[PDB]
Amino acid sequence: SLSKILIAGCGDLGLELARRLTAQGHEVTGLRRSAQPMPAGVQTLIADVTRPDTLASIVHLRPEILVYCVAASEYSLSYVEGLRNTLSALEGAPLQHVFFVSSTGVYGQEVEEWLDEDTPPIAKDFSGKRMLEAEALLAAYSSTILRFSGIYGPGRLRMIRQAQTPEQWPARNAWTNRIHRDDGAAFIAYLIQQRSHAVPERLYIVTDNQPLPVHDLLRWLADRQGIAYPAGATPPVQGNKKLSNARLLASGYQLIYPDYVSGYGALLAAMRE
Repeated sequence: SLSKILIAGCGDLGLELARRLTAQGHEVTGLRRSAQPMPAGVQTLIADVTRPDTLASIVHLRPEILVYCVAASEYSLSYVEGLRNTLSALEGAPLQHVFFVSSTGVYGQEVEEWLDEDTPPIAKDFSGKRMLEAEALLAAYSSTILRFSGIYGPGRLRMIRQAQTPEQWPARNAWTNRIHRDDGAAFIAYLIQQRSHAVPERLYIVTDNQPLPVHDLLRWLADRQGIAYPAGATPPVQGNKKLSNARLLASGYQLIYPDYVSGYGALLAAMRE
């Protein structure tokens, strides 16, 4: 039978993942907070991953797959706690794999280089350190850590809005890395479809094909929205890093939005009604 899936964390990524997995025939349940309204038709329960006493029901779901999105939502208190509590509460479930949504922010090194999963991350802030601490736990589990770059998509249109106001553009012209919400969800669904037969890797960077300096993205977005700014050189390109998605491409997954031109092209078209 198709694997039963528990998605812990029902933000936009978890909801889009649930939609795809349900369409493919899986039994999917989410774990959300009470202040998080759900769209009609999604199956969830309310619990608090930081409070073990609210997690006593989840083992009855008997998931074969856990997708844990909470630490990623938290990234955007300790993160490892919530994951530890959730795994402990699943003692007794027929759990075969854990997919953990992490962040490329764990790569705190700033380099004018391409980094990949072989590059050791040097965390430079509390969020990165907490994320690597949450990751570390999974060493004993059959698992895949997914370090997502910056998610964009419906309801994550900050770059589109910022592009409308060139006086508010950042002084530093750093590299930016992104993944569209629907590719992040579809890649996890793809790995779930593959898990039984093409065993997933323990770690992927989940990012699209084209990092770019933030000013190039802002100008491209400004150009397509009729936003005026002065012609001329952008600030020197410096800061952050470039992230390679070579391993994601080698899995056979096909990006829906290979680069910002495709993804932001679609979002501009949709927001216009």
